[PDB]
Amino acid sequence: DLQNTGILQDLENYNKAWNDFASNPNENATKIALVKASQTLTESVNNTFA
Amino acid sequence: APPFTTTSTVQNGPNFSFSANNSLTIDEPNVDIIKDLDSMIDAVLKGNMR
Amino acid sequence: RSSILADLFDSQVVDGTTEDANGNKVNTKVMLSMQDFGLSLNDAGTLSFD
Amino acid sequence: SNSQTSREAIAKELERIKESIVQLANTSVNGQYLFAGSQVANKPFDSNGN
Repeated sequence: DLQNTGILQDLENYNKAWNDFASNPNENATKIALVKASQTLTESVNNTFA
Repeated sequence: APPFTTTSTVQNGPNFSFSANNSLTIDEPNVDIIKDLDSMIDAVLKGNMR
Repeated sequence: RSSILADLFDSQVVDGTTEDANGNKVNTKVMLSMQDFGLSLNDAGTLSFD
Repeated sequence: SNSQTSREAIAKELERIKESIVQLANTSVNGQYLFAGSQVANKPFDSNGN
């Protein structure tokens, strides 16, 4: 976790994007940025597996 | 039915009313701001204090 | 300020089965007030006088 | 003082009161019509109290 590993940080800022999503769901980018942070999260689970 | 006396002769009333020649109420917990406002304008235009 | 806004133009009422002021035909109640005793309102929640 | 012109005049404040209240009700801060129930993200009202 030199740089707390991406997945745990992907989750973190992803959850930051969540509170942002609470700021304005009508701001679709909150979804997209939120979605992206998980995308790194999930794909990072995927690469570690490999 | 008659006859009656100065002592009030009483007899139990109805279950329901649905439309009525209603008495005039000015007191209620409730509120309807806009319908009130326009109604008071009606009083003002012709000048209803009574 | 809200408290003062209650009292700003205290008044007395006049009555009679008579002709309310014909000037563009008011209809509500006859009064004299601190809007009339030399003093008056201006829009800032402020007073005006002569 | 409430001549019918005055009674209309004084009314014409109420519409502005009505207009303002409608404005602030429909206020789309951060996109949300801040008070469409909890569904603040879409039209809460019209001018006529609907």
